[PDB]
Amino acid sequence: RDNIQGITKPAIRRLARRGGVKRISGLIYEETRGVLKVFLENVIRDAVTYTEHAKRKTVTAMDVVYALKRQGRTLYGFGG
Amino acid sequence: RHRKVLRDNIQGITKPAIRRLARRGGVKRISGLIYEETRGVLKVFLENVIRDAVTYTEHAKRKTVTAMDVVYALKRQGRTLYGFGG
Amino acid sequence: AVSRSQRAGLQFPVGRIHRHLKSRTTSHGRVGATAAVYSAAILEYLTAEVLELAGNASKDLKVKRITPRHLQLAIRGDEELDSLIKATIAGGGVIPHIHKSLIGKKG
Amino acid sequence: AVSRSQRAGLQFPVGRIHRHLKSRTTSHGRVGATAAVYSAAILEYLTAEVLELAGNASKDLKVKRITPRHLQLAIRGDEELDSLIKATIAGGGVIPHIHKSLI
Amino acid sequence: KTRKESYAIYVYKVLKQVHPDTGISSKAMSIMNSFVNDVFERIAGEASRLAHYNKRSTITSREIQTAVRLLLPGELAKHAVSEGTKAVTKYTSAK
Amino acid sequence: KTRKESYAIYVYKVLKQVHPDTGISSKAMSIMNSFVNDVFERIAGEASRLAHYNKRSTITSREIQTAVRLLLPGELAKHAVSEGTKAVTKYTSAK
Amino acid sequence: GEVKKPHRYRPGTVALREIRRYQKSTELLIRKLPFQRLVREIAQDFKTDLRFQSSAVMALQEASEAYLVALFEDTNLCAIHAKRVTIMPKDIQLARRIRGERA
Amino acid sequence: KKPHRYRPGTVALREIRRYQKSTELLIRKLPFQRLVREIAQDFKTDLRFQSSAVMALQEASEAYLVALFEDTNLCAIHAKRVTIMPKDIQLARRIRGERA
DNA sequence: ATCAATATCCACCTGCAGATTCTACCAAAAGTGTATTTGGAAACTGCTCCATCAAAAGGCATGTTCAGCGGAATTCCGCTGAACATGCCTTTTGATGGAGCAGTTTCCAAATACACTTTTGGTAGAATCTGCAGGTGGATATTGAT
DNA sequence: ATCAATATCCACCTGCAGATTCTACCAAAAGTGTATTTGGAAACTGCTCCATCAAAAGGCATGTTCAGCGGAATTCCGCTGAACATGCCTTTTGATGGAGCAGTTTCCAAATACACTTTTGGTAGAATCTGCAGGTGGATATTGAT
Ligand SMILES: [Mn+2]
Ligand SMILES: [Mn+2]
Ligand SMILES: [Mn+2]
Ligand SMILES: [Mn+2]
Ligand SMILES: [Mn+2]
Ligand SMILES: [Mn+2]
Ligand SMILES: [Mn+2]
Ligand SMILES: [Mn+2]
Ligand SMILES: [Mn+2]
Ligand SMILES: [Mn+2]
Ligand SMILES: [Mn+2]
Ligand SMILES: [Mn+2]
Ligand SMILES: [Mn+2]
Ligand SMILES: [Mn+2]
Ligand SMILES: [Mn+2]
Repeated sequence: RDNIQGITKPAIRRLARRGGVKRISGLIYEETRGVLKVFLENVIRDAVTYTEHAKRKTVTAMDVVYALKRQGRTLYGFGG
Repeated sequence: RHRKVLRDNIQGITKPAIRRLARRGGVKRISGLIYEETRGVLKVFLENVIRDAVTYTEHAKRKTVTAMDVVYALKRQGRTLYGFGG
Repeated sequence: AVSRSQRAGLQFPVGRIHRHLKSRTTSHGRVGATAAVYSAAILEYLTAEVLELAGNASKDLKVKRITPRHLQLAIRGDEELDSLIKATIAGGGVIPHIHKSLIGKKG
Repeated sequence: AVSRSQRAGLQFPVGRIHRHLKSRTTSHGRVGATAAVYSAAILEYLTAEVLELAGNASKDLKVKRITPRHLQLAIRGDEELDSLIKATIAGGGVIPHIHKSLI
Repeated sequence: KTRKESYAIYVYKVLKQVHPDTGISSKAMSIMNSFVNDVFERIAGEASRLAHYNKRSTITSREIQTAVRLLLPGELAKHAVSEGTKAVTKYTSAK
Repeated sequence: KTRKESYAIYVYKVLKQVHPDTGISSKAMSIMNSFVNDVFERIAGEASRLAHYNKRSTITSREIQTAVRLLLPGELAKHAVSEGTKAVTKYTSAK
Repeated sequence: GEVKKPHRYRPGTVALREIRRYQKSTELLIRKLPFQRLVREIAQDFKTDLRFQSSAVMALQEASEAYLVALFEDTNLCAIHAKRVTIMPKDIQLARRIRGERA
Repeated sequence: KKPHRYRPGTVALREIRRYQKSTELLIRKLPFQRLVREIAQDFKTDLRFQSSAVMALQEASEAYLVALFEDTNLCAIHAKRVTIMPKDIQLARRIRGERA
């Protein structure tokens, strides 16, 4: 069992429902996973770059928050 | 010491000009309602940009809107322009 | 003593805001005497505006504490704040909404 | 007397770049000796990358001077430059393209 | 243990004048603090860009003011400016 | 005063090295001038915050490098970092 | 017939001819004076007595045509997604809702 | 025996209501934590994570995917369907400028 | 339209996680008084370029006519997702060493600052050079009737 | 498939606008050389909280079944493209007065740099407090079969 498959149909189905979606094609599950992988790669890459620069080995909430902000995806509620 | 009142200049963005813009954007067939919609969308876009440009002009206590004013206004709204400043 | 903030009739920290402005400066730049006052009044005002709407959102739910969900309700529900606050509010969810064409059985 | 640019083996102006960093400083801000050097190298390198490609395009069009149209074919044409340069390039038009379902 | 400044107590005071009998959860306060930090940053940033465009070195209340007109949507700006002029006035006239 | 700084003489030098028999129209040079200013403002900006987040007041070549890794796409970053490194090392080899 | 049926391109043929043409050129497609009046008229309704450097107006025109052209590419994707080749107001609206704009 | 079945689409509408009412996370936690750590491992080894960091990443991702499903639905509805398909997610990302 | 199976709703209830009221200590704020410093306003004014008016002519907008074919309405059928209930494997939760993240103090390599001398990019201006816009013409497509 | 009608592509060709090549100059830039200052790498460390591990919780993978969705097919009205006639208004070229922008210089209200004193927001450990998430029950609504 590959990690990305830990993001299961049921979880993907719940996200879509909160998104007001009514009926889901079967191919949607793999596509959503690719999309999440790309989103997470873009953000983690920036978080880890802030970590290394600070010479730490622990990615912190702030590193994630500054990474999200850099990408135009500002998040409130975790510092900064 | 004179005048001239500006009115309805949005009709100066004519149907042929809109069709040219759509052709460059790769559009092949255009419904009859696209033209008044495009005018409305251009008016809003220019209002937002001219509004910011004029705010920089006034802030600087000038009466002349400069290419730089437009360039900073385009930048604030995320629409960077190269060729005058940026 | 009085204090800049009290002197200006504000709850937000004028002294602190001032200090902070001296650090968002152009190498060797200065900060006007009143700039901090103005800034502090602007932050105080917006904070009041959001608490006021978040506060109504919680009273209309017969509850005493403003939550992230209340803040999400107040912000996405007001055209001007929605426009100004693009950040994701952790724990806020979305405004309920189902497209007319999905709601159905039709006839 | 060797210029800091010459000392670094660069065409882009180190002294000026150092000056500009000191003034975007931030109060008690300091600018290290080598920050301007590294900056002039990134700037000169990006500039080199864009001209290399624009120049190839002005050449496949049997022409000598690079125009905004050549800068635009070069930038939209390269995945990374396209991603890095979101600015509108005045006078560059677009990359020709027609959707298969329209033909 | 080094001090982390926050706007929490000032947010709480403003809360009290607005809904004297309402509270605010921890997670909600964290959000408000992020909101206040974010808005101050966008404002000081525009104001110093304004200063620089005009070959000036001082961030005065006039830059803060144009920055508010550039950052806030119509009504919000109308009142905010109004709240700003009002604090400066009350502060200018004092001892 | 009146004299305005430009990057045009430097862009010309670089153009001569990559395309010895190629010229550049003034419109095109204007775009290159904006492009360079834009990239520099973006790098200095990221380097400042970067320094700020780490409670540092000095912007070193180390901040510029991280700024560059955050701003450029994969491959452009590698080549730029290696050219940045090369120029620092050479520069310090004279002092 | 006598001089028989005067030649006539089928609907769509000249339109494709047009996309090829405008896609390869870079000139401004909106007439200049009328666009300058539109600018003066909107500016005036915000603050009277304003003057304009002629390049300020040229900057707004380049920005505007670059904004419209990119909006027609997105609108064209919404029409084709709907199996049409004709763009409609609903295609433009869909593109702007997804882009996060409004009006 | 007991023959009771809801019509296709009725439970689905009930789910939309329930999930738009609530605010909790919807992806199970450990699986998401594992995914994050694996993606990070390709950028740097032996990394540890503050707990609040993994949580911020999960809050950002879910807000992103939920908002992407809203635009995706708009694209399906634009094409007169009620079922979202990969081409709708694609059209939506293409217009957003994310391309992929 | 009549049941029956279930979902939904609301009044009420209580335990504990999250909030709060309390005391105290202190590095750092924040305010006052006094002295030096300087940015930028006010004023004079040189000098660019913006509004404007003039005239001439053809590129291009407007308005019409006509019919091709695209959009949208309807019909219909195969198949793909929704619903569901059986079956156990993975997540969640609460408890515990030790890894790093922070706080602290040391002390020099590095960065500021100021004085002298030198090198240079910007710019003003008469000036001789040249790439290419855009017009011309004929060779090769491309298109649409039949 | 030939074939008449246009469109397009392409390489040659040429007057000039936009470019590249000096001449003379000058404030500001940029580097050399001492003097003074200090930010933060470097080492040590205490204790938060991150990884891990056992047990208790509960959501997911699975296979069947068929309702109803998507899309293929078919029809057809009416709207949009193509072509054409007519002529207007944008473009082009030039000169003109002068509004307003921008350079230079003087001088003070406003801003900074200490020194000194006093209040305060943040943090620690604790005691008692409480809003409300989550669970009940019973009334009523909803949904789907007949
Ligand atoms: Mn809807
Ligand atoms: Mn295509
Ligand atoms: Mn008007
Ligand atoms: Mn001065
Ligand atoms: Mn006419
Ligand atoms: Mn059709
Ligand atoms: Mn250790
Ligand atoms: Mn020179
Ligand atoms: Mn040509
Ligand atoms: Mn120190
Ligand atoms: Mn159907
Ligand atoms: Mn005047
Ligand atoms: Mn206190
Ligand atoms: Mn409840
Ligand atoms: Mn019950």
